[PDB]
Amino acid sequence: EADGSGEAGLARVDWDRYLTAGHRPLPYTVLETRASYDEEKAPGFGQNRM
Amino acid sequence: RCWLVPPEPQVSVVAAPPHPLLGTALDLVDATGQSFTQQLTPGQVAGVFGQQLYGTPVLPAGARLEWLLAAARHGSPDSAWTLTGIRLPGTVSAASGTPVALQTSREDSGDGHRVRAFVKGPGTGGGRWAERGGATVVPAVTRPAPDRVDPESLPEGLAELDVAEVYRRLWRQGSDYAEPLRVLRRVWLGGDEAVALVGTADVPTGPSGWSRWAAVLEAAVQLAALSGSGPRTPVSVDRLEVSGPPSEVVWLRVRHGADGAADAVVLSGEGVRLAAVQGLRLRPMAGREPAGLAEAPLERHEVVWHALAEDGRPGAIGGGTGSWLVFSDDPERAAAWCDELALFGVPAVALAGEDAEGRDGTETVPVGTGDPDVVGKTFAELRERGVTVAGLLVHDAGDAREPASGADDPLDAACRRGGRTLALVRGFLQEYAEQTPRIVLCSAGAAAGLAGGPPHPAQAPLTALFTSLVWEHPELPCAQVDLDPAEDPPTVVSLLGQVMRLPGAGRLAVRGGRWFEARLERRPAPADRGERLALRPDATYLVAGGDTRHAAAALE
Amino acid sequence: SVPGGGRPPGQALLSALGELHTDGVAIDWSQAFEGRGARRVDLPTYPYQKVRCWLVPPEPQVSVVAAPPHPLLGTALDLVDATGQSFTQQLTPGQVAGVFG
Amino acid sequence: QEPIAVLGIGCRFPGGVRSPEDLWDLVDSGGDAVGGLPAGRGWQAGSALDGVNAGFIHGVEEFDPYFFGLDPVEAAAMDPQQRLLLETTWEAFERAGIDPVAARGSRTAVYAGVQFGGYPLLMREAPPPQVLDHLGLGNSVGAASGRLAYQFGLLGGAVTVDTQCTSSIVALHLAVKALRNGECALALAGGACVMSLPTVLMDFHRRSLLAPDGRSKSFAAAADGVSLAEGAGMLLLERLSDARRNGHPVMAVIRGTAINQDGATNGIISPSGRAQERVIRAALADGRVTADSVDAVEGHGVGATLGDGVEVTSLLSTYGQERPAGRPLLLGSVKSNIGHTQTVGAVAGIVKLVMALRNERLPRTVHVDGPTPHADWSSGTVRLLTEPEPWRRGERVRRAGLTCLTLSGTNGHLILEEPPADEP
Amino acid sequence: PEDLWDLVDSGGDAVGGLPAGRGWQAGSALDGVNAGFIHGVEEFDPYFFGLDPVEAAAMDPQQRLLLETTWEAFERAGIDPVAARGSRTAVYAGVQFGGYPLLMREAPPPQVLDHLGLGNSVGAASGRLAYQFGLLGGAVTVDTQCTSSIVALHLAVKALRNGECALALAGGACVMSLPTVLMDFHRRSLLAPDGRSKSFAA
Amino acid sequence: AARPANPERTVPLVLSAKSPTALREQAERLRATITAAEPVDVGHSLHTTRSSFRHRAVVLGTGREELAAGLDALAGDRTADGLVRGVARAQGQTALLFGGAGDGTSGDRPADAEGPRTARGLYEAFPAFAEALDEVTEHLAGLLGPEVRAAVREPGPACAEPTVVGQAVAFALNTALHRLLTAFAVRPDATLGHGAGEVAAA
Repeated sequence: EADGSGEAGLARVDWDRYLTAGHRPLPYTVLETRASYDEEKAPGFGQNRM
Repeated sequence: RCWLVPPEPQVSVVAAPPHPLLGTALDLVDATGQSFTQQLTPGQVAGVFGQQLYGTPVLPAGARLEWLLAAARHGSPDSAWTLTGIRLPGTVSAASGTPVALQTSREDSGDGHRVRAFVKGPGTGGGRWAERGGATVVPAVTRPAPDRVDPESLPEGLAELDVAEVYRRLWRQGSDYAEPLRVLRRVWLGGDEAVALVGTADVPTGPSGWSRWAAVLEAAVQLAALSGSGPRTPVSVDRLEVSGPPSEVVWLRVRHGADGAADAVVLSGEGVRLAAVQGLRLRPMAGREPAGLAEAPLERHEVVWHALAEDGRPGAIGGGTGSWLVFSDDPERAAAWCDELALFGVPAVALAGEDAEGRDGTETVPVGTGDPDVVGKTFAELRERGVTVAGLLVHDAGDAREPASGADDPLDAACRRGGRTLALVRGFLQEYAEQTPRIVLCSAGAAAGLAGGPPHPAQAPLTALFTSLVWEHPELPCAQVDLDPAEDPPTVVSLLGQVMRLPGAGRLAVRGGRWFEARLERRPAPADRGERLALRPDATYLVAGGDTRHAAAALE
Repeated sequence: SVPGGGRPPGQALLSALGELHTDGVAIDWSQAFEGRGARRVDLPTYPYQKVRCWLVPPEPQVSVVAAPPHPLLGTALDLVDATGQSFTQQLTPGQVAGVFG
Repeated sequence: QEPIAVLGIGCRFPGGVRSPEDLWDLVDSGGDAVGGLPAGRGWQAGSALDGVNAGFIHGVEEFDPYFFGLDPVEAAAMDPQQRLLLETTWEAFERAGIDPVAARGSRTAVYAGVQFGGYPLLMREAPPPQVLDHLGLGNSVGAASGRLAYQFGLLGGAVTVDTQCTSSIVALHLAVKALRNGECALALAGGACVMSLPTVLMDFHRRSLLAPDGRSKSFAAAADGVSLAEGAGMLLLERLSDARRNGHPVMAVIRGTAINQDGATNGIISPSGRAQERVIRAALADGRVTADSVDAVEGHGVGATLGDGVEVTSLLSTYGQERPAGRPLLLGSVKSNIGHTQTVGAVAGIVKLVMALRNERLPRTVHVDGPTPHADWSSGTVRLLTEPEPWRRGERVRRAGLTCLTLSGTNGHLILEEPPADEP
Repeated sequence: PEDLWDLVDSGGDAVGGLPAGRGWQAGSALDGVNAGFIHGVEEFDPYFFGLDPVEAAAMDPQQRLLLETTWEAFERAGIDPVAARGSRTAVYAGVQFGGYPLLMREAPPPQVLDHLGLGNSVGAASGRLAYQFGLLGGAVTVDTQCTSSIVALHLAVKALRNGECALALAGGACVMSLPTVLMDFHRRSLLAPDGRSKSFAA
Repeated sequence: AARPANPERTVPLVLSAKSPTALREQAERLRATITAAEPVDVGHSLHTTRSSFRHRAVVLGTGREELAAGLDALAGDRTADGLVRGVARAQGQTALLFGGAGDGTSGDRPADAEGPRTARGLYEAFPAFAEALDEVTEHLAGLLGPEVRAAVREPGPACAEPTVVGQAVAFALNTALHRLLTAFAVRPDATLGHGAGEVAAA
């Protein structure tokens, strides 16, 4: 930890409780992954026939 | 015939499954009391243990109460049951992915019909089997019950609640429930009693038969827990009485009429009596410890600055629907950014603190006079002119106050900025917050770990003021953009572009050309390094500034 | 800006196209390779970013006896309140003729 | 374009059918074979199969080890599917008129459709060591094509094929191509499907895919679901020119074949429809036949509510544009009488058409209460055979097609013709 | 191919120890057995092929290796897999039933149980390749034990000569998800005690 | 091959991946090949033997040492000259802006000669431009006489000035660049022409 460590800590924390505790109506990009993006998926192998 | 297996008998019994908490009945030859055993594998445990406390799976209190009733009735045709003296010590839990062994026994006391039922939970290594409940059983209840009570008479004195807020109140008490135990459908509560509607309470083996009582009794615990505050869990019941399997709909009444205890009754869709409970106590286990129970390991948590190399292109400012206010330590910088925004048709207004001269036609604000009233009385005047605001830019000069004043003190350099910027941020929001404006706190040399030299300690009040907004005025978008303290600042359209791509809030930095974003991320923390460590013996140590409780452990 | 850029004149157009190709346009690079002596050569294949996918959790690294139970004595029970130890076993019909010799 | 001759068919099918003549009586009488779960198999299935009905072979648990030179322990260790192939193959030779001893040392090829039957999983205890030695080869999918070649002393290539329900038409296609390439003198082609375990019934019942009465109501407006069944069958094939040189009897002539995949894209284009329209065109072109000359098609017709409509549409997109005046395409499916029959779904259809050509009549499709509304019958160029119709030898060569489909995406088609039938 | 050439030309052997990380429960029954295993066959990248990680758990390791090895065979053939879609390419895969569902020590979760069928049926392997790569030619699976690869090539060569297809993709897979093939050859003493096939040696 | 000699013209090297990490590992793999094979053969291969995924990068350079320095910059994830990065979105949405000659007289006029003096260099770099520029210049020479060939060969401040020579050269160079971009498979969904350039936009 000689350099590049920054604001750094050691604790038992559950961050998914932390952002859902109190209330919060919009994202906060320090705790949460920034955004979704445009892509699509196949219907599955057999499933379109059944 | 040529087959691996000989033919099965042409007639056989229906072979209905054993109740999942009590399992196979053992057949010891000489034994007086009957006993039963079950193993739950890592795939079964999370199915029966449908409640979580602080993330760890736990056996619901209604399921412990039904486990004792299922163990009580085992060999008997009787449809009416009385359980008394019920005690339920501790929390039954299993760390995710771990086996559980369960055991139970019936001892006939010889006191007429009186049977004692016990329930026991697992141990390994230095651990051994431990008690997790007990009750006394009598059959043949042999007393009448009331005539039909109208369910539509029950809610008339009481306020209705949203079932979404009922389960949110429970989440703020450490408790979450899987779908088979989310059985409430309407709730009414007020003063010292409550009533509710319970659906088909269909636990595993419970879409028909007696097992449905596990969820109907758990609904009584959810309701009894709803009236108090702080974490609490059932410890005792002094009577439970049940007649028959419970109907597809039932009505619950729960009352807090005693000295710190609850009583309850259950009625059918017809208004007929099904069950009653007396002396349901949660209070002797109010405030039991979460720190010995939570699933999370000890870890190292660090803020990492990641490059926005993917997709870091500024985009467009959302039109001139409201002005941008620019406030700066330097009137020339405030003017330069207002002139830059004007070229794009985004309307802008320049402001300065009144210890700076009005050199270039800015508005001037009494900032430094640390009262939100005089700064508010300034920002209010622009609303009386008819100014609408889309957002505010706040800009800070960095270390330049040191050579400009000719004296050094970093604690004074911090404390001078805090009060000035608090007066600005409050004095703005008190006049415009209904418009949902955007705030940008553009520090310089505040962000650690990145290039641009060591961060200036005097900038720390800006990061504190940013993070204080995010949890206190959550309707407002805001962002911190920490500039390099030595390079020329980027074009103001580059700031507002990469800022307006944030919904909600975030921390950003610029060093050379690149944009960076702060994320908080986690890695394992080997405490066994300290178990291997020895402090060097030929030395003094100082432990400083603590209270007694920390000092004793530090010295230990 | 398409014709305008850095000192080597071709890098202006290739950088302006490279940004459009990056942003989404299906640009055909073949004009940059025309007339030049271009051959095909072999290359590395795609680097997959793998994770575990299996129906069963990985085996515990603990040594144990392969089949310890004695045929007649069987498995020891752990009834908590018991005054003395007990053991029980089932023999299935193929095992019965194996033990009863 | 050498025509390939069916010299003999052996089969085992639901409802005690042991020959082509037994199948003919069951279809010409308009019966159905679907019934209750098999007694005397070792099944410990609970309430999960209550009300399930399917086309079982009664007595599949019984065999005659000494006739085939096996010890009874080896005969007990074998997958039931290998035992039905071995019994059905000897019956195929006996109808073809070949002495099975005179077939030894021959360049006969074997192409078998078989899928892993699960048979060793019936065991509760670990088996005795004398069974444990024999279990390996006796339950392997590849060994199923090898035991036939060992028992009859055949020297040609031996292959086991799996493509779900199309396994018999794929096996038959590779045999037709092996004979046309001159790889072999005769080719033996077919398959087996026997449910030693209940798991396929449960996996379809858990999803409510099975029809509630267990009937495949082929092309009918009711179209409740699918219907599973057992079966085995073998066809013996030779080049028509070599069959005429030797004087072996020809039952029907296979004229051309094709297999294709329905691929993958948006279902809006009907990928499964487009694939069938190409597989029919390919099968006609391989045999050098023309789409006006086919009289009837033995369709896949499983009874899936949207699945039958795509087939009928593909036939209207293909045969239904080129009919002679007053000669509409006759359509039906044997899968209405005996259920689906899984890997042998193509053999069941060939037995029906061979018997139809012999008796000069086409059988009625059972349970056709009314044509499905998911296709436009208004051209009149295709019609379901709701009553039997005569099909006499004459100036127009009698030809018929077969279609077989499956959910892995394989589709296929065959064209069949009359024997040349010169006067004695 | 270059790794195989480096191994073969450097004169190495690749037989080794029984794989950990697979869920095996084998006791002394394989003590001292040596054989050649694919390490990391329990690892895969579901997102590249468009699979949810629940289907990647249900799939037979043999179907996973063919689907990875097919993309690799196309990339070295110099044919873009996006240019292969809609082609008359045939698929001929040598595969055998791998036993994989029989590792489960406890009943499956309710989602994975509805994927297991087409995840493990042998005839699904040819169809799944034709689905992923959009290939319209025939798709068959063959079993003839050890010679399944020459049977696949023979049928593919004869298909290309007859004009059935424009390309053919031919090969196989073999992954020992269960110990039982090692155990039975060890019980019958068919295995070499050092695990080496000394191909024509005294 | 009788393979020709050339000067060190720039090579565009394209990489793509389905997530950010796979791009950086692909740059680590490629560094050994570009430092051994010739760069024009490596670049020509990646344009045709690999698919176009959602995450993309372009590396530009005149020779092996520069291309290796750019690929190392991608591998460490640090910005450098001649490297471009991004995430593609499938929508077309492209338009093209065209200008007349004379607006360059408003200010910084020498830069609107230096742009054309830079653009003249494209006549040696790209074959489609030289054909399109001749095919327009030899056509304008019929209306205006011989000077248009000399002017196109020496695009001075006339290209920035309201003049017949200036307007002829501006129409020539814009027509030639349009035929260049439409040879690189860009296809404009709209065009907009400022002032006297409207004929070129049309």
